[PDB]
Amino acid sequence: TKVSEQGVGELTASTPLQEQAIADALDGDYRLRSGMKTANGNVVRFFEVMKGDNVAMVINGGTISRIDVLDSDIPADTGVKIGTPFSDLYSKAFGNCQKAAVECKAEGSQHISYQFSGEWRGPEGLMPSDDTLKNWKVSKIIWRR
Repeated sequence: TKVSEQGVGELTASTPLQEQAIADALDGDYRLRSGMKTANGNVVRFFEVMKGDNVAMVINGGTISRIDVLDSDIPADTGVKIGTPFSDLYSKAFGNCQKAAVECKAEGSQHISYQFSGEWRGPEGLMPSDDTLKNWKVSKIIWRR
């Protein structure tokens, strides 16, 4: 299982946002939980794919339109994984990255982004500088349809 342009394993833009569809798509020893939230003047459903006590993925959609991956065992097919150092991927934040954690588009991808976390430095309403960020690490991989 990897994050790719098409989704996460067999979870894709055509995957219904439904318990049995997701469970059939999933390839691992996961549990599944659900929830609802507010979006665009309505209420939408989401699923949390659970790996033990911890969220491995959040699936949003009523068909899947976003998957946040927190499971360190699922890399991006760009080779990026949870824990990848910022400085492995980017020489600077400018234009690549924005406050989500900081979120950056994967180079050459239309669908994949990485969120980074690390020690915050400076004012809270801006992206931290390049010298702080160099030591940040990937804390989430995000796919969007």
